[PDB]
Amino acid sequence: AKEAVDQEINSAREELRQQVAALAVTGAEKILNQQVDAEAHNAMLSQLAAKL
Amino acid sequence: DLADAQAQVKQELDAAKAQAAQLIEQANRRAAQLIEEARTQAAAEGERIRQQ
Repeated sequence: AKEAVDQEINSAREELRQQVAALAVTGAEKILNQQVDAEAHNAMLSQLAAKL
Repeated sequence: DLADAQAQVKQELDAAKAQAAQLIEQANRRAAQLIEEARTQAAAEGERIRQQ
């Protein structure tokens, strides 16, 4: 019985993180969408070429 | 001759007494697992206490 209780506690403890991360990524998606920096486009392609 | 035959009856009576012994052995041995099952349920009762 006690082990079952512990497992349920752990299940909730991990589960919450999933919706938290989903909210975080949705916010990140919104921020990137509002980001309209083709300057960053140029910078990052140059960065890769340097890594290339 | 008759008295000699008569002693033999006593042995049969003793055998019957021994036979009863098995009756009591079984009957009270049953009670052990009776208790076992009943307070096994009591363990289940601690369990749904834990579930509450």
